[PDB]
Amino acid sequence: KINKQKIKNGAKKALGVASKVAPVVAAFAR
Repeated sequence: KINKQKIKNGAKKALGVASKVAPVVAAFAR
């Protein structure tokens, strides 16, 4: 009962969402 597609989803947006946080902290920090 475990969704294995999820594991790519979160891994794919781990890069996607990382680009939703990295450029922002680059504004929050400097």
